Amino acid sequence: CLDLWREKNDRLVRQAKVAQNSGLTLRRQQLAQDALEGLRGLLHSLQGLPAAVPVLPLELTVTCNFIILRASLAQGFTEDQAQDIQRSLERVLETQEQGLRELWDSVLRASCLLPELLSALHRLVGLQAALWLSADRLGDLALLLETLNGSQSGASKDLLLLLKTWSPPAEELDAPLTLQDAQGLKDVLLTAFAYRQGLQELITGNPDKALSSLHEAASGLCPRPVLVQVYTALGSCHRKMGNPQRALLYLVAALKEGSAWGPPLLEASRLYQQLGDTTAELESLELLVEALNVPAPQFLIEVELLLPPPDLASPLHCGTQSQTKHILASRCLQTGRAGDAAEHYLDLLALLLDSSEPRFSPPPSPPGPCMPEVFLEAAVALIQAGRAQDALTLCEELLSRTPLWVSATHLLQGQA
Amino acid sequence: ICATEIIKNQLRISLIALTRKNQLISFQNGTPKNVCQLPFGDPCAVQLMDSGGGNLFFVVSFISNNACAVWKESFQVAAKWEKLSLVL
Amino acid sequence: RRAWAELLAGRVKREKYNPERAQKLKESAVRLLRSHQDLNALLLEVEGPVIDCDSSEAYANHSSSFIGSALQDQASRLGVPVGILSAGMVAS
Repeated sequence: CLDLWREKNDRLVRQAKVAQNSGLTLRRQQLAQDALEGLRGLLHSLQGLPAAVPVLPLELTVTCNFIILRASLAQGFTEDQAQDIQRSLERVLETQEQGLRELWDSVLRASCLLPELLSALHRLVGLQAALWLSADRLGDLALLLETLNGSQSGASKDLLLLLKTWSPPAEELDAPLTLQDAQGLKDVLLTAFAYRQGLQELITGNPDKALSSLHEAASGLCPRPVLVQVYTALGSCHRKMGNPQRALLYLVAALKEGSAWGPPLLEASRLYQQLGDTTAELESLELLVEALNVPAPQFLIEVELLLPPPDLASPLHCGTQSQTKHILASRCLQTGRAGDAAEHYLDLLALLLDSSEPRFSPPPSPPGPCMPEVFLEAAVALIQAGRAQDALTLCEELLSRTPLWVSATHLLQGQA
Repeated sequence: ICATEIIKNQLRISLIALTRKNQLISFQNGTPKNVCQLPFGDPCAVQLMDSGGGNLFFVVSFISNNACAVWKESFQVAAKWEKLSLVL
Repeated sequence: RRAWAELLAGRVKREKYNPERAQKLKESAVRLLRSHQDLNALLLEVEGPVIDCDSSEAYANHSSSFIGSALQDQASRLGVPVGILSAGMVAS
């Protein structure tokens, strides 16, 4: 019977890998979702027996494959998988209740009794820690890994020491297959955690602690999109320290290795603003405008799972062509090239109003300046250019479509 | 039981079982294949409905006065009625 | 309405970049990041407070191979390619 279940497991793993390598956008997802429901059913068949010491090695391996494949396809975790892990652990305990923390404590004591399933448990710890690192539970993560290693390592409240100290136990001998293994997960953990620690310390204003963790990103698994982002992040660090020539190094490296050169050209615009190189700043933003016109996953836990979405305050925030064309025209108008600024503003405003047919140009939300303020900046640029009739038409249009902005409308209408 | 064949003195039965754990199982020579998971708790009995060309259903009753019709071919819930004083 | 007709802009709507335009863009971006680059400032940042005299250390010798190894050492420290050090020092 274990024979058949094991075979089924192996078959499905191999099917998944085949879809991973080969296949179209459609056929890939087809075979994946097929293997997925195979694994579900197998889980349920195994979940239909009492305990079974010899089954757990599979159950844990299979739930691992299930979680991995589920998460990979969804391109994110959920809490369903938390409860899947909870179920498997309840099962491990039932062999020999409250919450994940006590469960794990009792489970890892029951592992120091030496049931030979550690190569799965450690994998499962990897997966648990991936959930808690996506859901920001870093204190409980620390506690789990402290319990895993000697609790003598209790004061080591650094994760990025515990995660290195954490040793997967075997070479993973002839057991059931897997889409991933303890080390292949630990190596994603170290890089994702260190990357996140780095970005937090940067935004929080310690670009002296950052450089340590942002080099620990590149010294271990680092898919090349993870390295581009590590380099923009170091450009930011050095600009904040007052070393613009070193920041330029890392941003040039990010330009070269990346197919994603938004976050570096933005860091460059901020750098030329810091120095005063305003012509260069406006050229870097022109190139960013041109860069945001131009635009695959794996059935396996990558590192682009365990990153957050960027904050607005982060160096890795890039807006839309529209948001950034406004930054260009704003930053052009403050500098005093009203002609260029006005040209940019009309090519902005047409993109927002004349756009009914094409895909809708991105519109600023609460953080973004209100539409009428944009009409006002446009009319001001127009006036500075000496395009008074066009400023009049703008203001007339605004008032025809619809306070301070009205009084100001009349003001600019006058100056026109 | 669904079917009985006789290879030698021994013999070979395809038999459906169901469990405390809300599961429905197929067997061929005691080879478990095609497990389903039932919605409701504490199933009681199962009967078989033919209903045309190949649309064979196992109709499961429960002590909870409710009942499922799961496919054969794909051990997979097709309907889940409730309160069901009786089933025929 | 005449106001609108005068406002109605044109080369506003633009779509996708030919994949050679992406490389041209990135080329011009790296060109720009290096043009505003300076080595003197780098030597003041990484090393604490440039001529052949700097790399050769106070008129030691004038041997071509010796000066080559000095440029290698300097470039190893700064993480800059040896070419750009050579260029900067020679132009100075």
